[PDB]
Amino acid sequence: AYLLFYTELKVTVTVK
Amino acid sequence: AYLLFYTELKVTVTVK
Amino acid sequence: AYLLFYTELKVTVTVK
Amino acid sequence: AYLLFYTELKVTVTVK
Amino acid sequence: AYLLFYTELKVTVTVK
Amino acid sequence: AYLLFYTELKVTVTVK
Amino acid sequence: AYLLFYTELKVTVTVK
Amino acid sequence: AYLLFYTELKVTVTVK
Repeated sequence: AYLLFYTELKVTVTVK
Repeated sequence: AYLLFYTELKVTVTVK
Repeated sequence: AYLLFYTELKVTVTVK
Repeated sequence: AYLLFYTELKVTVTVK
Repeated sequence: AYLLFYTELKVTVTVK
Repeated sequence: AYLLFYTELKVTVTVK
Repeated sequence: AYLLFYTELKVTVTVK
Repeated sequence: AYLLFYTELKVTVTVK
């Protein structure tokens, strides 16, 4: 699985 | 799943 | 310095 | 300073 | 599982 | 699950 | 500088 | 500055 970082100043960190 | 960071000076990192 | 994680589903990561 | 995550499948992590 | 960081200036973060 | 950081100058990052 | 992870279930993340 | 991850099963995390 990959860790994915979705930035908006903050970051959402998900695992797919 | 999300990685969740729970801070207290230290951080607990969990995967949900 | 500390890395500080401020959570709101997302996380702001700062260095102090 | 903020840690900034710039995603392209990979992530560039910078400190500003 | 391990988190694995594969660097190229950027990093791919996988979970195995 | 928790992310666990095991330090030796380097860090091993595991998910339990 | 190094990022240093000091674990106690939680982790303190410092920059030296 | 960049955070750089140098892997050997473990990772050294530096800031340049």
